[PDB]
Amino acid sequence: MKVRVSVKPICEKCKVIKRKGVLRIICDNLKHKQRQK
Amino acid sequence: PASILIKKAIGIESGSKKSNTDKVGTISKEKLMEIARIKMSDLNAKSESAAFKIIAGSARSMGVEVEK
Amino acid sequence: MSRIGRLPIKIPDAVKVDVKDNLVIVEGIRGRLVQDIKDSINVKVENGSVIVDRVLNDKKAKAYHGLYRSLIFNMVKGVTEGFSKSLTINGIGYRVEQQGNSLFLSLGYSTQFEYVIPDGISVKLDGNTKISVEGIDKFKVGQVAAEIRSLKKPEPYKGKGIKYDNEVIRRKVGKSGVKK
Amino acid sequence: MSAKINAKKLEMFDLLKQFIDSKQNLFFLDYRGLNVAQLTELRNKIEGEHGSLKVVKNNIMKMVLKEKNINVVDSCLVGPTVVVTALEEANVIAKIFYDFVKSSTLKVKGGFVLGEFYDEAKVQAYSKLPTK
Amino acid sequence: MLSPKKVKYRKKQRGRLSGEAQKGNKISFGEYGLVSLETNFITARQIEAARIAMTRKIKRGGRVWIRIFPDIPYTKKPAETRMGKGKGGVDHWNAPVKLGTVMFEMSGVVEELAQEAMSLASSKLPVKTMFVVRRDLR
Amino acid sequence: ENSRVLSCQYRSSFGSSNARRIRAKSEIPAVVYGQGKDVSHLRIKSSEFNKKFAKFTDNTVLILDDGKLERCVFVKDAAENIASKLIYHIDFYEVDRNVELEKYVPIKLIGASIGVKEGGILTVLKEQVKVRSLPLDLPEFIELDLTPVNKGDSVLLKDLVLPSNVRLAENDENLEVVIIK
RNA sequence: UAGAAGCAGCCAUACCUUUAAAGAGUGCGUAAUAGCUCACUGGUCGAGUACUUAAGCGCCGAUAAUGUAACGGGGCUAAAC
Ligand SMILES: [Zn+2]
Repeated sequence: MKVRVSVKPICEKCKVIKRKGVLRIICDNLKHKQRQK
Repeated sequence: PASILIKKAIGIESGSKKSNTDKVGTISKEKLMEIARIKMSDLNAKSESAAFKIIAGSARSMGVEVEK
Repeated sequence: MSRIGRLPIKIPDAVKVDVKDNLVIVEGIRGRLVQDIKDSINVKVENGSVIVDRVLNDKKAKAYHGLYRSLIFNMVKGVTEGFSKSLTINGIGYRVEQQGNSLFLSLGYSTQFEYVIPDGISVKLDGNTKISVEGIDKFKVGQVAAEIRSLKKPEPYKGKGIKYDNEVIRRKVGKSGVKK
Repeated sequence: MSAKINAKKLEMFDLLKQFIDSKQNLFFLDYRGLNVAQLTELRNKIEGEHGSLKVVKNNIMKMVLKEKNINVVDSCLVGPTVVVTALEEANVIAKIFYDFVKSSTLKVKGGFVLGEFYDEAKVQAYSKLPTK
Repeated sequence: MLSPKKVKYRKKQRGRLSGEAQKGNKISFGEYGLVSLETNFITARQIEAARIAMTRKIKRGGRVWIRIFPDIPYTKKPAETRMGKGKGGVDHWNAPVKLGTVMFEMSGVVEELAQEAMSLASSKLPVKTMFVVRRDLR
Repeated sequence: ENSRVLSCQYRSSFGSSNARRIRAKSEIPAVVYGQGKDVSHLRIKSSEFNKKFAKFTDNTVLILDDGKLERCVFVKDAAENIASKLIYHIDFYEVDRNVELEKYVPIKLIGASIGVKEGGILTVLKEQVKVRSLPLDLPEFIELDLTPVNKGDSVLLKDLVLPSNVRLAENDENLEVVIIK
C-alpha cells in the first residue's frame, strides 16, 4: 500500500521484517502495512 | 463528591479552569480535617493525616489554594 | 541463539525416534514422519530424549538450530497426539457437505465447489457450518485449512466467509454506522 | 546500571527481614485471580487481626529464609505468593485464609508456625483450630 | 527573512569554500547543538524554515539561537539571456557553513524533545547534520 | 581514588604528522606546564580518558603518574573536534598539591521549590561561587536543593551545604545565589 | 461543553493512600460512559538482553527508447576485496 522509500513504524505495534530482500512493515492495523520501494 | 463538598465549604460553585494558577479559593486546614474525618468511610487510608492529605490533593486538583 | 534451539525434546513412551545419515524417522501410534537434517546441525537421541547442537556458529547454523528443534518437536507431537485446525463457515446460504474423500461447498458462487481432500488428512464436520481438519503433519493440516479458507476469504462488513476459529476478524461498518 | 538494582534489592531484603524477624508465625498464600477488591478486603481483615500480608519476591524471600534458618519446601514460593506474618492469632489468620478460600480462589500454599513447616493439611487443621 | 540591512557592495565573487571549521565550532549559548557534517551554503530561507520547525515543536520550553547569518548575495542572470553583459543581480542570500559549524543551539527542554525537534529541523537543511549534547556536561 | 589517576608515557615525536600517527594509534598528545618547571610532553590513552573524565569541567583536577612521579594537574585545555568526538590535544596546568587556592565553581540546582511551585520567580543571581581548598579536594560543582525555599526567599552563601574540606571564599558572604520572588 | 467518567479540547499528575504494583490511564472503540488492553508489578523459565557510538563490506533507494549493453566477453562465491 505505502510503497515508500522510507518505511518506518507508525504505531508501537508495527513491526519491521525483511522478506526475500525487501524491507517491510507488518501490523495488525492493516492500514499501516508497508514495503520499501 | 469531595470536590462538591469543598466547593460548598469554600463557596465554590464552578471549578476554576486554571486550577494550577487561577486559584478558586482557600481550603482551611480545620475544614479539610473535618471533611476528611466525615468522608473517611469512602477513603481507604489508615491515617487521619493521610485522609487530610487526600482531601488537600483533591483541593489542589480542583484549584483550591491549600490552607497553611 | 535462543533457548528454543537448545530446549530438550521429551519422547513419549509410545513414540520412537531414530536418526541416521542426515535423516530422521519418527514412528508413533498414529503414523510415521520423516525429516531431513542439514550437515551443520547434529541430532542425538539419548535417555529417552532428543538433543540438537551445531558443529559451527555461522548464522545459518544458528537459525537451523531452532528450526530443526521445532520441526522434530512437531514431528513427535504429531505422531503422539496429531494436529487439528478448525474452521467456521458463516453467512446466509453457505453450506458444506462431505461425500467420501471430497467436500462440496456452497459459497454463493454460481457453481458448487468440489474439493478433493489430499491423502494423509481427515476432515470432520459439525453440522453444515463447522469444519475441523485433522492429520499427522502440522504443515499439511495448516496447508489444507489455508487453502479452504482461500476458497472464500472472510470479509469485514458482516463476518461472512470461512474463518479460522481462533482468528479475530476486524470489522467495519456500512450504511447505518455513518449515521449523522 | 546494576548498582541501583543492587540497592533496591538490598532495601527490599532489609524490609522483608524486618518483617520476618517481627513475625512470630508466617504463611504464604497463592492469590492468583484474587481481585483488587478481594485483596483489599483480605488485607484489611488481616490488619484488623494484626497480621501483615504483602507480596515478597520469591528469590529474595527464599534467600532470606535460608539465611534466617527457614527450611521450607520451595513449592510454597512457587506461584505468586503473598507472605502474611501473624504473630498473635495464628488460628485467626488460618480461619481468615479458609474464609477467603471459600469466598474466592486463594489457597494457603505454605505455613510456618513456630518454625514448623505446615503443609496443606496441617495448615487447614491449624486454621480450623480456635484461639487461646 | 534574515538578511543584512546595508551592504558596502551589492555583489561579491563566489569563492571556493573548503576545509573544516576552526571557529564557531563549540556550543556556547545553550545545551544542544546541530553541527553540520559538510561544507556548503545554507540560504536564509532554509534557515527560517528550520527555525520555524524547532520553535513550533518546542512548546515554550526554551530558547533557540541561530549561529549563522547569511550576508552573501547570490546573483542570477535573467531567464533567457546569453553570456554577455555581466553580474546579473542579487536573487537570495546564502550563509557559509563548514564541517563542524554549530549552526543551531537550543536551551531549556528535555534532551529527548530537543533531539526530536532538531531532527525535525535537520529535515529541512541541505547538509548532513549531527545532534550533539555538550559531551562535557551530561 | 583510582578514577582520579591517569597513566601516560613520554613522547619525543613533535610534528603534525607524528601527532596524527599517535592519534591513529588511539592516544592523545598532551603537555604539562606550571610551577616554573620545564614543560613535559607526554601521551595519554584515549579510551582511559574517555572512560574516566567523559564529563570534565574547568574545575576538574586529577593526578598524572608516569610510573615514576605524581603530578596534580588541572585540565586547562582540551582541543575537541565535535563532529568526530575526537580529542586531539590536552593542556595540563600543574599546581602544588598542598597549597590552598581559590577557584570559581558552578552550582547545580536540584529539587522543585515550593515558592516557584506556588508562583515564585527564579532569579539566578550567581552562577558560581568562589571556594577554597587544596587542589585534590576542590568540588566539581556545588549542589543546591530549592524544595524548602518558599516564596520571597533568597539563598545565602553559607546556606550552601559544602563538601568536607571545601570552604567559602567570597568577600560578600551575605550575597544571594538564587532568589525566588 | 449538552455529555468528557483515562482517552472533542484546556490547566497539572507540588492527588494522597491499602501501597505487591497500578499513569490526573498507552491504544482501540464508545454521542458521554460501558467494555477490551498497555505502562507498572508478582510467578514460570533461565543470561545475556535494551538503547546508541566508531571502523570495514552490504540492501532498498537505482529509473528510457535498434539488442543482454554501467567487469571487454566467456565465466567467476574467488578467478572478489
Ligand atoms: Zn501499526
